[PDB]
Amino acid sequence: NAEYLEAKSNALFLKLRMEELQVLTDCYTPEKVLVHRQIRDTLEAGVKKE
Amino acid sequence: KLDSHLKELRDFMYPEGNTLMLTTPELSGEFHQLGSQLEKLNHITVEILG
Amino acid sequence: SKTQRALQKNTNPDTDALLKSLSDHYSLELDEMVPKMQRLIQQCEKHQEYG
Repeated sequence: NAEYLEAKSNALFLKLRMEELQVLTDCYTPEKVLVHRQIRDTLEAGVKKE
Repeated sequence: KLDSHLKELRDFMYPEGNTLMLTTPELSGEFHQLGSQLEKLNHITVEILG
Repeated sequence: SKTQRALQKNTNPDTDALLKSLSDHYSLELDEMVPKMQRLIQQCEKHQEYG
């Protein structure tokens, strides 16, 4: 009973972590990462000037 | 001697006097609590996947 | 002599040895199994926060 509850806990957590990482890959495509870099560099230049 | 051995073994097997103790009460509580927490984690996992 | 022969047939395990085995088993569940379950409870709670 202890081993079964441990295995079920671990399987539920790994399923949750897998779906999070799949959303992150769907979010951050190479084209968007390039745009996010341009936005970052424009913001950092603004923060430094101010 | 027979009366003493019977009494000592009975008191160990029936600590509340009326129920045969098969599982350690502390462990039985932890099984119920882990069961409940795992049912909550399963609900959160199903909701996010939905 | 009938009673002593009946005691000798029933004596594997001896009552003191059985009480000791029962006490050792009770201690093993408290020291190893209970704190394993409590760690699994705390891990489940962290996994609910990670949700």
